[PDB]
Amino acid sequence: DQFRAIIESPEGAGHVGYQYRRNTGSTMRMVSDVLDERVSLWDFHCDPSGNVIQPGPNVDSRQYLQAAIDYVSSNGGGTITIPAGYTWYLGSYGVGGIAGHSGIIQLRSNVNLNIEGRIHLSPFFDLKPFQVFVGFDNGDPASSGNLENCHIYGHGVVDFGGYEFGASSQLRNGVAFGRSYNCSVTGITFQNGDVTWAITLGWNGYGSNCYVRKCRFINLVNSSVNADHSTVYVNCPYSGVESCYFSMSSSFARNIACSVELHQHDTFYRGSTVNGYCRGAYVVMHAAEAAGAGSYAYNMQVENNIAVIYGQFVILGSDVTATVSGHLNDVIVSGNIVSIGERAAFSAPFGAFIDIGPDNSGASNVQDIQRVLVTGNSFYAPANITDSAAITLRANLNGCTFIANNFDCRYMVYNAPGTTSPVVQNLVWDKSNVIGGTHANQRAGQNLFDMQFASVVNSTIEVQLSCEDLSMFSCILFPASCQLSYSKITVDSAWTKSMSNTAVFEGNQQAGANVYVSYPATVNLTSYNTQGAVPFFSTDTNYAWVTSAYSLSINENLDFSPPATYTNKANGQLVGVGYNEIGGVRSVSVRLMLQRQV
Amino acid sequence: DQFRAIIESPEGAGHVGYQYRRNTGSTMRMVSDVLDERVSLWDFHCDPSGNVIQPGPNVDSRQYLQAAIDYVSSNGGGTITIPAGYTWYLGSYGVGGIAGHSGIIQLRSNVNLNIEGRIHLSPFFDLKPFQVFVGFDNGDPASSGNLENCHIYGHGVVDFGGYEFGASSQLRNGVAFGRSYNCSVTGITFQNGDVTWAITLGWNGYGSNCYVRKCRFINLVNSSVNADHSTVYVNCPYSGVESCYFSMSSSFARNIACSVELHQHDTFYRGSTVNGYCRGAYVVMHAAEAAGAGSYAYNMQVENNIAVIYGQFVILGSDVTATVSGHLNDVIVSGNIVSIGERAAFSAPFGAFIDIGPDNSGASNVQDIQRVLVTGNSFYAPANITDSAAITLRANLNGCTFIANNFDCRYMVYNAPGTTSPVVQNLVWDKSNVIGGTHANQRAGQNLFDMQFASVVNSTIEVQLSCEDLSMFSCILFPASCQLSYSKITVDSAWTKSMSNTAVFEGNQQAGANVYVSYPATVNLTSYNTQGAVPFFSTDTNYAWVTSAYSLSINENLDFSPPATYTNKANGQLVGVGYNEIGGVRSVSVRLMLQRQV
Amino acid sequence: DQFRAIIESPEGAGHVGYQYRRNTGSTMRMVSDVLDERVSLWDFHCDPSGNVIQPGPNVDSRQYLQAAIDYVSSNGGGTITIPAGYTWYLGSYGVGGIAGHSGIIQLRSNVNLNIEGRIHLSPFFDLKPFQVFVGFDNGDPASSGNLENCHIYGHGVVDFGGYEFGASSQLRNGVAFGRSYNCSVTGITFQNGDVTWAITLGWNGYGSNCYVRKCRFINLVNSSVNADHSTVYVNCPYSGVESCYFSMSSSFARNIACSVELHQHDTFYRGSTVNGYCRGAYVVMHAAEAAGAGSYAYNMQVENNIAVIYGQFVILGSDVTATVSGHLNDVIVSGNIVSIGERAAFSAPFGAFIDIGPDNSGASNVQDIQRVLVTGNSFYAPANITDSAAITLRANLNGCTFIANNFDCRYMVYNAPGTTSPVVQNLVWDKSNVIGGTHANQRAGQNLFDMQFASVVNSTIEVQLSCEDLSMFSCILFPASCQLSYSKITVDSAWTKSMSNTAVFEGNQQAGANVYVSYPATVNLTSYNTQGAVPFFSTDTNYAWVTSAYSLSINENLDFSPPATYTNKANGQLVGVGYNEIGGVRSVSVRLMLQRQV
Ligand SMILES: [Cl-]
Ligand SMILES: [Cl-]
Ligand SMILES: [Cl-]
Repeated sequence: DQFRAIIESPEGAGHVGYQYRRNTGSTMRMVSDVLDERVSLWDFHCDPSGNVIQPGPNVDSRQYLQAAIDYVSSNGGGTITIPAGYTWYLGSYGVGGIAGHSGIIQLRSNVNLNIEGRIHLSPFFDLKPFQVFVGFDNGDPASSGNLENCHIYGHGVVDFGGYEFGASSQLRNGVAFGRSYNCSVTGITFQNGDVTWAITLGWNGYGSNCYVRKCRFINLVNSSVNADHSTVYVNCPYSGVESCYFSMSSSFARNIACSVELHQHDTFYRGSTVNGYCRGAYVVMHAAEAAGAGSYAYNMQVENNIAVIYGQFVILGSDVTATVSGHLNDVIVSGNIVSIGERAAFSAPFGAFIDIGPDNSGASNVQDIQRVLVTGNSFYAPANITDSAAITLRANLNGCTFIANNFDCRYMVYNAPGTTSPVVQNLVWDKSNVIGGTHANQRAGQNLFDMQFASVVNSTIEVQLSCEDLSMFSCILFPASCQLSYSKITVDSAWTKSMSNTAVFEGNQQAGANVYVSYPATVNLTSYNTQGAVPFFSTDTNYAWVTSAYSLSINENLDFSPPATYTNKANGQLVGVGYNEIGGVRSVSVRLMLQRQV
Repeated sequence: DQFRAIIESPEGAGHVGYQYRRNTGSTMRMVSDVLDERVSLWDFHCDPSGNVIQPGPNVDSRQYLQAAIDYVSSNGGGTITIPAGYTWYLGSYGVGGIAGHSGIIQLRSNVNLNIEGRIHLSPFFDLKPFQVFVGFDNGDPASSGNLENCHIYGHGVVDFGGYEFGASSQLRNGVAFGRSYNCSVTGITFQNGDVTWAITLGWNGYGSNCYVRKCRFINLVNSSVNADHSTVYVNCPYSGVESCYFSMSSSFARNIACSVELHQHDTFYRGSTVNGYCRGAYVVMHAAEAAGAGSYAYNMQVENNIAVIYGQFVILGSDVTATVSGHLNDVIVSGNIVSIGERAAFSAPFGAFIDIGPDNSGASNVQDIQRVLVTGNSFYAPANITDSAAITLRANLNGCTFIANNFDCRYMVYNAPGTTSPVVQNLVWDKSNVIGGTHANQRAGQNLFDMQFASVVNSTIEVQLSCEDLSMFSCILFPASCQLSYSKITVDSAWTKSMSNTAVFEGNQQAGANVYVSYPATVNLTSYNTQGAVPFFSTDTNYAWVTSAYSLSINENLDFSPPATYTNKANGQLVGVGYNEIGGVRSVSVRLMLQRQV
Repeated sequence: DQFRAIIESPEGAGHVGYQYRRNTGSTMRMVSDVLDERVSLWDFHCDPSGNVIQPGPNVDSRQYLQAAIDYVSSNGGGTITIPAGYTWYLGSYGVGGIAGHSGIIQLRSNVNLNIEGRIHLSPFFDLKPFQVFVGFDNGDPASSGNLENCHIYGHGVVDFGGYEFGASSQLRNGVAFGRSYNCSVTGITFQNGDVTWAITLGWNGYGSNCYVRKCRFINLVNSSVNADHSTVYVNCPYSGVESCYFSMSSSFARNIACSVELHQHDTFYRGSTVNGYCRGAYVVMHAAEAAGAGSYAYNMQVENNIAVIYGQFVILGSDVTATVSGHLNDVIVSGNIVSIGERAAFSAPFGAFIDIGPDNSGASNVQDIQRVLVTGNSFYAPANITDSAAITLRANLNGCTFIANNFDCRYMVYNAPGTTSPVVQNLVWDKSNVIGGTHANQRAGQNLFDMQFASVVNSTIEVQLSCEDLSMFSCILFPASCQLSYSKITVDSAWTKSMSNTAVFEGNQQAGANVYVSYPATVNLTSYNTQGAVPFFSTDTNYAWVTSAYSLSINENLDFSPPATYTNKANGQLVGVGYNEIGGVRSVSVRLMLQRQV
């Protein structure tokens, strides 16, 4: 039977006619033509005889998936389905350009992957480096062509097989898109591994419009060998992460894992949830990555995320090379709800909402960070966590503005004494920042705002308490080593009546010509003997810098009243005019708001 | 013709060969194999003879859809398409585990539903309870297995057929995912019903990563019989609702319908639009639902939503059982634009942006709600709506912070007199909250901040007006029954010059040792006869609590000037030193800012 | 061979049997039936003989795509795939109802387009108007039926072919959905054109639930002929744009292009990135578009966007017709990070974060704009850009509230002198707005807040500097032509000690009965000769409006002290009681905070 032979052969479908819904106005097609409108891994997952091979732990599907990608690429692109209901194992490295990146699969432009099933790494990869999907087409990224219009999506899973790193110097990634333009990962679960990154977008600023959306990243650090982990590394502009879920359960992740890094301009991290990580996001301009999009990381957004972390939520940085200086500016951090998870004090990296960090080599004098707006966020750390701050300011800062946040942690501004001595400019802490009381009574020997810096200039710190904490040493303290100029420092009187110290200037810095300061203090006064209007003067002479002061105490006397307001004198005394109904020298102790130029 | 018989039989496609795009490197497949890569309801919507049955109002498609789900489940999962261009009717209950939930269809793990057509409930369900899709596999949820990786998506519709409830005690749901992990509904329109919920995620904290995105919910309450409605009920952590649309047209919905409830930690409600509902979202930790994820609802986000409602936007709550206490903390409500739709005063539940509500049995002394941040929202209620407040504070509150909102409604803080007497702690109303003027001139006999509580502690109320309203009785009023301690209460002077009362303390609570207060008042003063510096004293003796006061009035005199500032005396008089150019007893009425410890 | 003939004919697939995965419980189907579950352009892209035609620059695919849409529509809807790996060219106009709109393709209800390949306009369209996809079904939109449930999505591209406009009066659009309900565009790249709009949603308020998500719009303006461009025009309620990318490279776009317009209630623009445009979004209620959804545009959201623009970020407007008055209210602008790109001063439309604009004919006295909340945004303009303002207030304003923003540009509030004279009501500029220092030293002859208005009422301007700028003429200036009443104007003293002018009232408006003002000034005082308590009086008589004043200077004297606080006298002098330790007339120059009713 000749016709039988033709129909049963691989060309059979090309001899069965078809017309859509019997529409005589439709194209006269062959069944093969219609089936050709889709493509799956099954169309390439065959032995050399063309007989299909079933996937499984005993089968390496790499070559077949590569063949599919290669073939679809040469036809101008399309979408390859990785079928649901099966697990497809990868058990060897790819070859060519991706070899230099320990690549398994090479992605190609215009070839999308619809992962509905599961992709799983075989034991071959135990203790070895790997990059599962690689978009570079040359071992030297600088010589690589671009990856364009490559989208990975579906309800499927990329499982890294649980293998630990073999050595800390190794690198592992899920999707390394390369010099990627209009590439994305959507809907995929990345799980069960010990990797450096799950997804990297771009290369040294080369790339654009790359996005990670609605993905899950689960348990991607599992050993002490893993040197560092950032789940999504965004290294091209006009790119970002949205509506993802990141979770770690390993102890090690709490010390080394960060959910996202934003390294280029016009990048974002929004609407995501993080649990079990050390850090939320690094927002940094590394000068070594400035080739593709310039040396300025601007228009950076971290918004509307939810996190439980053990270290720092947002870490800001910038650094230089011999010929390039990195700059970070125009950043917004807003609408995030973040808490330091339960842990012993000092058992993980210092808890912080914002960290101004030193560069990779520890340099704290190379940063150019400014025009950062931190607003409308909530931060919480349990009362026992001494190492928790709204901002750990450890390197030079050229500007950061805090407005309308709620910070409930040990410190508001902090830098460790005897460590770095940052130069701080344009730090603005608005009075609308609400300071929570979880750490009330835990602050013996501590300063709420601990200004351990070389210098502070053009800065504003408006301290507003909302409950008492009589355990703290001071609300704000400037060591003698910290220069302060052209700045405004105020401590609102509410909840401070019983505090011994409110603002402390160990170098008498509040006397600066362009320092604007106000804070409460207790002052002893005596008067002359005169009946009628009579001056009261301070006993002490430590007020030569005071422009005015006013009473914060009642006067429990009938026969006299001290002045409501005071100026100073050349010798450093305060002086005001009170009233003696009857004559006599008076002596009183009063709580005063001391003011300088405000 | 033997070959003809084989080809025309159901095994025919298994005898037609195919090779993708004639690629000799591709798998030699049978047409049947390629068609097997997809599956639709048509593959199971047949009579016992295997002859296809057309769907319609006269056909019950339930058994066929169940057969499809069951079959795909046993093959490890996949996606079943519910074809476009047809309406598929359901007209009977399912059986087994879902029977205890009035279930129609039982969902199974890894089996997704791509609903492109319409699913419609037949009259069989009129006046009866139903749950359209159920993920539980046992009548007892505590004994049920988990539903994993189940996604419902598409451009289709679930139509509840418009049937009213038969009785208020009945329950109705669209998708009850059960103990659901990685389940979602995306893109679907749920419409035309009288239901309790459209979608429930999780069960008593069991579940994770469940999401409702880009769905529409239209007219899901239509009768007086419906007891309660919440469109999406989120009862598992790490789950949420994003970019949905909720609309009701029925009068009944304005009294009973809420768009979302968030019941577990790390849940969110963002970027959605609501119209015609009573309420926006309940954000509550019910102790009875604490089994799967603990008794703390933390990291709760309500952000960037748009709403027109008739009752309350966000309702906060927590309650206890005999052995479990619920806690709600670490909540952020921000970026929402909300208005109370046009309605007569008192014709719907009391209008509010935030409501601190009593539990289901009316208890107002069981709540543990704190660390709530409400910032950057806009709220509006038409001028006639007496029952409108920024916050209705009706049950115990342990903390809530308001910063940088615009509230344009009748009351800022309100609790009805003669009802509950909440214990309020850590209520912070920052001065940056802008109080709109829509209700100006409508406040006869009313207090803008009506502090009808048992006690207020560690709280801040900084009242800042932005226009005049001389109709109000006071800006803030504390009844004698309200204890006040360790708190800051201030009324800015702007727009208050002509107000008879600014802050009113009916129990003289402003005299508290740790109360920090300032507000304007008019005070009559007289002076002694002395030429030169001369004291002025208040006629009245109601100022024993005042630490200082200063003039808010000009002095229209040449021959004397009253003091700019004043202290007090033991008898409760104010006293200051003014100046008589010429002697004579003086008498003046002055507007003063009265201050205590500020 | 009869059977061969049947199988090879277009009816062949209808004679090959199939049963899903050989399941005897599945439907006995024909291969044709299964293939009929999907449909693509290939099923209609054939010559009259039914022989397929390959697409290309030489082939007009319009008629074939229209045939596909028409056919699928008549079957109750479905999704037509536009295949990947091919470019489909359109080279002629459609006919019928869409002819009046220069339409190419007519969309139909329930017919979705999955664009995976590329759609490209042929040279036929060079210099001509066109609307690529049109949802109207009648040349007269008022007589058109509705377009419902039409979704365009995929990884594909709509390329406008780079053709310039032939004339400025022409119009061009990508997708004009018409009276559109539940329509959307998702994932598509629109590129390479000179168009008026890329996408229009709704028609004069008719429509609902239309969304543009995850789309890219690249280089859609390229000539001087193009009169105006707005990429997405939202003209139906309950609709919006989310997570899109907009980029222009042409010089012309910097002068005429806007990314989005929001024209109806309950609309939004969120999470998008814009580069190279003149403007971000117009948020306007045009009375001429009030038919479908009323004359009020309320619940308008512009949130969490990132932009580099050359003109104005958000432009607010409303206008009237003979019988309809437009109103704009209940708007929120928050979480946006925006910068004016590098450009010469005055080389593009005046840089602004918010612009209150005149109507299309230049009218500035027809607007009804109120209840606008601008919070938590960051705005930056390089130092050379004189024409940069937080708000350019050029038309009547009934309310706008600014809280917790960071504005780093030349002006905070600005209107050009000698142009319009707006009536301003309910403008609130909270003290929590942080004023950046990029323009410090560039403000010679300029007023930071330049209040060039006819009148200001019920407004608040709380100026808070965060660094010095001694170049500016004043912090705030009211010309004599600007009435001011029932308003609060304050200038915080920090960074102002060396300023010659702080607040300037050229018409002495600070003396108003209901004006609440405070600002620093230098005042010369002399005293009487009296030993002991002694009055000091100002030499000048310009303080008849001052209610109190206090010292902002130290007293570098031992023998006397001036008063800490002052009142006034009828003749306009300040007066206070100081102290002469030793007698003698004293003369001092002091910096004072002058206060009126605050
Ligand atoms: Cl200084
Ligand atoms: Cl107290
Ligand atoms: Cl006035």
